[PDB]
Amino acid sequence: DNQCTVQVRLELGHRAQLRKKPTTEGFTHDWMVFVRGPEQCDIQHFVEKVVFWLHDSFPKPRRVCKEPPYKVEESGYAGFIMPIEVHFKNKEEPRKVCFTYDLFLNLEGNPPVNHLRCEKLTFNNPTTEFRYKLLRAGGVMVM
Ligand SMILES: O=C(NCc1ccc(CN2CCCC2)cc1)N1CCN(C(=O)c2cccs2)CC1
Repeated sequence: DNQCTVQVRLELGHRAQLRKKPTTEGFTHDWMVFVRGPEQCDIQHFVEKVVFWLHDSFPKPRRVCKEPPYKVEESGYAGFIMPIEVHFKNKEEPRKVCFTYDLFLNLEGNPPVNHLRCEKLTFNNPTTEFRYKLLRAGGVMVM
């Protein structure tokens, strides 16, 4: 008599623009990648940390945000595939979800890049504890 499914939403995104002039290092672009909730949700209730796995070419390429904003700001010269791990305040499975984020840059004279990726997470029969956190964050029951 106690089955329940709770949906929460995540937004992954990034912005990238051509620097007026390259940096010293010949970095041509500024970019920013993030994880956030939709308007008026606090994903920090169920998200323990977000880990952004930058290209090997970056120093300390494992970037952790343990609280909002969940984001990395950098300059560089090339797009790459970025693993993003979102770790949950969950005692049981699933403990985290792993995205493969396409961090692409604007070439030539293309406008700046401003992309959003909307992810719907479905938790089947979460524990009492974690269920609270999902709801506190503005998660929704699906019966
Ligand atoms: O833009 C960068 N690298 C991105 C990259 C490099 C090479 C490749 C290989 N791609 C294969 C197809 C074309 C390029 C992917 C991504 N970085 C890495 C180098 N870099 C830096 O060394 C630093 C920044 C701040 C402190 S040190 C920052 C800029």
